[PDB]
Amino acid sequence: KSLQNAEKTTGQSGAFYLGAMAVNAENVSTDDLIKWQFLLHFWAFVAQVYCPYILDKDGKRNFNGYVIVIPDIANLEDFCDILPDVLSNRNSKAFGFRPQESVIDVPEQGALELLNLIKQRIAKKAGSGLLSDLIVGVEVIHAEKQGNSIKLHSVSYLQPNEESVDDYNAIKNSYYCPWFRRQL
DNA sequence: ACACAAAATATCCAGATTGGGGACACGGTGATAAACATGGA
Repeated sequence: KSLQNAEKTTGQSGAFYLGAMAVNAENVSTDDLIKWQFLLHFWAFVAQVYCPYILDKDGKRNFNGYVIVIPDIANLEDFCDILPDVLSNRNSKAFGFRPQESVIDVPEQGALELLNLIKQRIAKKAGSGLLSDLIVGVEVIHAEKQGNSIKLHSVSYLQPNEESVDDYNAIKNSYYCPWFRRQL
């Protein structure tokens, strides 16, 4: 019934992106249209999930929160083709209750790692050229839930590029032995 | 009170040796709290 008047308006909710509630100033609602809200019911599936952690004195991998990666699709027709093989070729290495790749230190690690995976699949899946032709921007979100409230830490969105390919190999052979080489 | 003259050649260290032995801390702990947002009749 709501979808009949797709041009009409209705309030948002905390299930989707939050902020259109109190608004931190004035008791005023938000502006939106109905059919846009309906499309936001499936954006979570495409999102990539990474698990961050904080070093303690004993070196235990104290996992806390999650890191979410959101891609900015440029070509809808091309984007829907590469992903079926990208998600089907993930590393199966397991470390305790988490995969090896699921453990990252800084939020930028997860977003940059996604670019490495896509280009390798681009080299495998023909018909695709540069990364920019498929992805325009990458969103990085750090979130954590405590009690009845959810606390945000960092929201970033900056310039995916292709000159960082060597960086992933530079850290695989270097960060394996120590734990403080992440600073460089 | 006048004048004249006020040094010259050789030489200025040679050997042997510059540390040895033992030891470089012991235990106990490495924050604790309070500060909500959406739904159905």
